Amino acid sequence: SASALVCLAPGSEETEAVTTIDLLVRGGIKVTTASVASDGNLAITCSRGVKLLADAPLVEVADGEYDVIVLPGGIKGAECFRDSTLLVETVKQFHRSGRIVAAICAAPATVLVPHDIFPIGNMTGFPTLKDKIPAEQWLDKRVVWDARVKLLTSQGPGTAIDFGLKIIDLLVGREKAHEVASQLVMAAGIYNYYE
Amino acid sequence: SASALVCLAPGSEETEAVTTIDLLVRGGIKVTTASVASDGNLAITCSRGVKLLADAPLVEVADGEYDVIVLPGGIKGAECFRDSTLLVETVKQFHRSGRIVAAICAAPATVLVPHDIFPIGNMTGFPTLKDKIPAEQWLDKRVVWDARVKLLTSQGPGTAIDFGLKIIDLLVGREKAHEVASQLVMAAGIYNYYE
Ligand SMILES: [Cl-]
Ligand SMILES: [Cl-]
Ligand SMILES: [Mg+2]
Ligand SMILES: [Mg+2]
Repeated sequence: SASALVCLAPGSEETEAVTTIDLLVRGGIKVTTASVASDGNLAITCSRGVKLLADAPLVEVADGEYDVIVLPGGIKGAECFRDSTLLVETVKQFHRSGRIVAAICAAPATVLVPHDIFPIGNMTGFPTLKDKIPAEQWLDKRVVWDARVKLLTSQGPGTAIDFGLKIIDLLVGREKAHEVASQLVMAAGIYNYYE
Repeated sequence: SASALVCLAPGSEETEAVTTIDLLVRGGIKVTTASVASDGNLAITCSRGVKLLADAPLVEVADGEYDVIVLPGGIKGAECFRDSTLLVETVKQFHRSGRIVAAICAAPATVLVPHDIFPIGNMTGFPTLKDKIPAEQWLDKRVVWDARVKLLTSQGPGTAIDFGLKIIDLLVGREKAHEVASQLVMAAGIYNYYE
């Protein structure tokens, strides 16, 4: 089965993280949540106060063979990711071993740009944090998939469905992405993978 | 000053619950989460495995001064709600005291219909459970607000933003609902409270 490592830190955006996890599970992807920047503590207080329990500390799962690493946004959670040497090295290792990096909202600008992980990749993120993404790299689009570098980015809490569906499409295929989309009662405007 | 009691059970739909909580907090609404687990456990495993911590057992907060009681869906979470005499009594008390009941996905058909809490009024819910709503009550709308009985219902994980925004409208007003919506990068098919 395909698998995903979803990272969580104090201040992660809970709608982004939880919507993504839920959709991936609906897609038949095995999801492990990892606590970042918590010295092993699994209880994570998210950006609006939602409290989640992660499965494991990052240091215990970072070398697993997951197909994708997912970085939720949330201002402070993304800062924790940026300032975690283990998180940054893990992202780099996923990329160099041919796997997918997926990041939403503040995570592209806060994590990927300062560490120069994808120096010429195309990416999006939260629109009013546009200035923090190099102008030549920026696209203002609900989801961006840069197939060349296997970088998936997305914009905000309201694009979390679009983000999760594209992960499903990439790891388990279009038909499964459509099946999941069909379970949700999605808003007009969001791509449902029927075509 | 407005406040919301968001109920949680084993098997609740985590995207519905968490998206709603996040939006209400963004709207300046005080949120308390209440576990309806039969043993009072607060560490809830949701329908796709997300582990969410409730603030309090329902018995400790049911008599509180909340403007709305929120029932997330999730097949098994809604069954837990239906089968909890305290939950059902609390919903009835919110309604009889002139407060709002808000329910999404399976919660209308599983909780509200069998207990006949709203014998008259329009409601929606998850479309595969349409035949579990009395035909004279059913509408196929992303959100249904029946002000005559102060009943707010909605359809599924993908309508959680619409649902949360309508709670904001009902507790705080259109201006705040538009403010919150404007934060989210939400899809064009979701009403944004701007005219
Ligand atoms: Cl760790
Ligand atoms: Cl690059
Ligand atoms: Mg550069
Ligand atoms: Mg009847």
